[PDB]
Amino acid sequence: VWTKCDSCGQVLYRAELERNLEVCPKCDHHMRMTARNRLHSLLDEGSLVELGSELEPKDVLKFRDSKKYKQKETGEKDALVVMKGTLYGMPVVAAAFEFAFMGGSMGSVVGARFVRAVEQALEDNCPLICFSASGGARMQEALMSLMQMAKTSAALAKMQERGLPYISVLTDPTMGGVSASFAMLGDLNIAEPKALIGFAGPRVIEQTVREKLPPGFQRSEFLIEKGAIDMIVRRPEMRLKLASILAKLMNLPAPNP
Amino acid sequence: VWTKCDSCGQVLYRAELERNLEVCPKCDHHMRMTARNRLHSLLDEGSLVELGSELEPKDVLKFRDSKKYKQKETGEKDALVVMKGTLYGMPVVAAAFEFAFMGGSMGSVVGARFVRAVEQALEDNCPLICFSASGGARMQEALMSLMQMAKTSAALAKMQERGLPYISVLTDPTMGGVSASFAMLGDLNIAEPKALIGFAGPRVIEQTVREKLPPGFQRSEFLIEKGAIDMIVRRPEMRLKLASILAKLMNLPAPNP
Amino acid sequence: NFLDFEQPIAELEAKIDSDEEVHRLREKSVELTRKIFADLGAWQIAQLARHPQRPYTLDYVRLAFDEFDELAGDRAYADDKAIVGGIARLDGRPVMIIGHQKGRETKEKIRRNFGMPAPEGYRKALRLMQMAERFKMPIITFIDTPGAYPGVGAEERGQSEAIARNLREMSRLGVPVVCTVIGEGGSGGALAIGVGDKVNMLQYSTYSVISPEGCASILWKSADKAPLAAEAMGIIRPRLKELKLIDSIIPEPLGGAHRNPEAMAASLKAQLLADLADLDVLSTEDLKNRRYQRLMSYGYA
Amino acid sequence: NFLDFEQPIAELEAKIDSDEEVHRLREKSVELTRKIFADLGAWQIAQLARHPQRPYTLDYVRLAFDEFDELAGDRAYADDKAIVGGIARLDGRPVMIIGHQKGRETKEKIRRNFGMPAPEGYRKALRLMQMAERFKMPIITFIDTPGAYPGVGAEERGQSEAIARNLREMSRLGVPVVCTVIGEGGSGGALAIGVGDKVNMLQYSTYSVISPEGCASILWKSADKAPLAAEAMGIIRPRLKELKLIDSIIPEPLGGAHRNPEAMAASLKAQLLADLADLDVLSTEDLKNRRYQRLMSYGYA
Ligand SMILES: [Zn+2]
Ligand SMILES: [Zn+2]
Repeated sequence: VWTKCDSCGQVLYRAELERNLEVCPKCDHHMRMTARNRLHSLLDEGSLVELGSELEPKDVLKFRDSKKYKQKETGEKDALVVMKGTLYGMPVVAAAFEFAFMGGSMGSVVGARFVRAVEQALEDNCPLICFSASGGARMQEALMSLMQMAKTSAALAKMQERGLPYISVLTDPTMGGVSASFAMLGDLNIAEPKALIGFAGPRVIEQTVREKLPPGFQRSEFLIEKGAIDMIVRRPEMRLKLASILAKLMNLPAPNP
Repeated sequence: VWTKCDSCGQVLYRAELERNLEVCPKCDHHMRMTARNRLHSLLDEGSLVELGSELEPKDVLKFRDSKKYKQKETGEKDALVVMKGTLYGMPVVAAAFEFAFMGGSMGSVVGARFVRAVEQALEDNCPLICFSASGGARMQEALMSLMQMAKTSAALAKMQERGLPYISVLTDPTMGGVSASFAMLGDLNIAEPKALIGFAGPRVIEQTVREKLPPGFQRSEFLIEKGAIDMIVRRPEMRLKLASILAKLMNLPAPNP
Repeated sequence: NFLDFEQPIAELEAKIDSDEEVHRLREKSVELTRKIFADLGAWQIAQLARHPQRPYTLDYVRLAFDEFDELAGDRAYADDKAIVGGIARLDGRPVMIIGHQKGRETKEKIRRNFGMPAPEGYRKALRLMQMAERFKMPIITFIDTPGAYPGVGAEERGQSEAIARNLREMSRLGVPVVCTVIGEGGSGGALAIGVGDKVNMLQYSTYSVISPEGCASILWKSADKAPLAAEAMGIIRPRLKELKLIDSIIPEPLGGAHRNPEAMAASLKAQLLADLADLDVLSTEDLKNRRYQRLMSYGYA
Repeated sequence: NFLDFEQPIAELEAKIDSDEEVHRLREKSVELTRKIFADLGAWQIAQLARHPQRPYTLDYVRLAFDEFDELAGDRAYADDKAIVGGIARLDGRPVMIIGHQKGRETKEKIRRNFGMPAPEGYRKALRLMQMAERFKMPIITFIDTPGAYPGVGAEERGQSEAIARNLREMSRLGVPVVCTVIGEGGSGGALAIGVGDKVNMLQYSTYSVISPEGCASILWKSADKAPLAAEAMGIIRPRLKELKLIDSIIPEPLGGAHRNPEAMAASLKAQLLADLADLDVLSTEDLKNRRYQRLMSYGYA
């Protein structure tokens, strides 16, 4: 139960990366943080009520492998996980990607579930928060995946004309399809430290201009300077901060730290 | 009555620069074109009905010279000249700057008269067109001049939520205050060939970066490539073109060339 | 010029050089060019879509619309040449036309990034859809792009946000929007102007969440095995229609749209007129609701 | 540090070094610093406005507001450092704060173009006023800039359109907007965020359609003769109020806001509260109408 750190090596006791939310205490480097866990570390205590759980995929194209590549290593339906709940006594919907699930690839379920969060947060008339981590759209579902962008973004539109605050939290990594959809349409775009965010992966991007990619290129710190991000909040602070901001946008009283 | 051309020298018979609208036939170079004349060369025949003529200035600050620098060389009240009328049988308001008048400087009257055009075009419920030529705001009226920007732009807002097309025609030159106000808030921004448009004059701009200013810098052709201009229409063609575009925006039948 | 497997049709073109009545042996030309196309494989189709002689945006603009004034710029950075847009009439009716402009020749292709736009192009594209709405005008877009230009400035300039902001704003558009994939429907860079009420797709055009070559070299560790991906994903016209994904499939001339752009224009110009009219029986309120509804349905959940 | 004519006050600062009760000779310090300021000329005033120790946006942000989260970027190009903006509370009430941030030291001044913003700064400024409205929030701006950054990229990037688009959008804003010139109200680059319902101006701040030096060297073919221009145009606090131009003149501590920022905050923070409350008795409909009305009245025609 003694894990090693991605970029640092500093051995660490698992129980430690707990009150430190899957974060390196010696390098501050944020690491893989489960979709269901995140939602917990955000929403208050007990309040967690899962939404869109009655949603499961299916191969409608008979792709290569597909049905088999599509649940034992995540015990989850699809890359996204919506969850109703509260933040400091504030009613608020949430949703997060499981980058372990094929790459947090967006496709059918991911889009549907997301929409749910919006539908839920719409009638309840409360804020929506989404933690994003993906590598693109689920090719296995082709144009179905693509359309998700237009949909999730179309819904987010209702959310907005209603006056309800939606905060997108871009986490390392958030690329392609999601990056270029609801993951960037937040009222407040917040990126976790040193995250990798962009539309095209550095890979393809690179073998294009056939040269060296600028320093930092696509990292929270790079983006924030190109004005694509409102601010960069660290994970532990995230909980309260989100409540803090949201609280102001909602005119509600500031949370009790 | 045989005038010479600004940048070309090709001697020309005055009567010639008539059906050629103050334009060089050998260099196509557009030249100084009177504010009252322009309005004529646009609006149909006879339809011309002047607006805001019952508007004259006054020095309320006792500036240096002022009252004396402020009508014998233009036979006009202020740099702008509003005029109601029609285009190919289409009801349409117009307005144009007299760069001869101190520099087409914007100040009190200029702003008031402009607003008129908007007020007029608002109840009539018809398109608004404005030919712009200025070198900034009338310093002689100080902050009064400045405020004009916020006003004219504030009115243009009504114009827009109403759904009425406003076309700003930027002509050489349109700088500072006007450039950075209603002269750039048009639904369609149209610049006459090789015009000089910008916020800060090349003069000041230059003695800043203390270097050489790029080629073309601030010319219709430069701007159009930085996306600040929708298109660059030549003067003679201007009349019909304006009617053509406007006609489509207004759903009316295309003018009869 | 002539594509690959169109060879025998190209060779048969040796008629102009030519009893004397035999000049009508081209009856066989009409066949062949008929049987050759009858059994085309998925991958083969995408090649016609990418065909070097295929009509681009401006072609239809000149073939089916009149009084076309092209508007430029996004008001903040530049005038993307990979995006063409402007106000024209469609049988009198003014319309806002927006589309990917590739370019016949290798020089124009360069001047217009082979129709791959930069964020400043979608920003222009939207500014125009917005001007349309403002003047109770219809919006007609022509999709044909390898995808959104992937680059440094593109990213540094918000290629993501640019695209996203369009998917959002387009759905809320308060006028009819007919979208036609006249060529290559590439990724969300094509989707950035494909959120319409009616979404037709020409007979040989394609559409995908990623190019075949890529998808190929990602789930087959092989570039050349792209054709395999093409048939896997379902990038072909019908393959999609069989899933409520596209509204209608506009057909091309015999042997491809390149074989006769004047007829293709006819077919297309017609189809538009159809949709762009059985849509005016709708109230703005209904229109948008219809769209939002059609939008949530995409997929199987 | 210490300004020009404040010298004798600076020299009198030699008290800290110091019967033993004489320590209250500073009664004379309080005078002098009282009589010196009683007769200040127009030009002399602008110097205090530009005073090196004068409080900037962030100073009041920290002195009068709490829970201030600074938002960054315009979503398309960059995050202008000459513009500071973000969500904070004003006695519990969340507010959207936007202002010119110069910077004490010559290094910060560089990092923030001495508070002269680029078009990408107004685009950010507006994005925030827009987020305010979206969340039925008030907007409080602090004006203090030599003017809009004049440059190549600025122009190439729409410094004109950027400013204009703000003057338009700000007028239509559907919430209360209190604008205070805490320093140098320069040109339309300051006006780009000065279109408010209430427009207060601190006692020693200025405001003009062009800087004195310029206006000087244009209508007097002399740079140094700027002070002459300053008194000509009417760039001083009252000189303006005498023309329905500004709503109220917030007063500064004895001898300038720099002499005591904690008290200045008090005065200001108060004034805001005043306006930002005798404005909530208004309906959105009325509010905007009031504004539009106050907007058309500017001038004498
Ligand atoms: Zn570490
Ligand atoms: Zn000439």
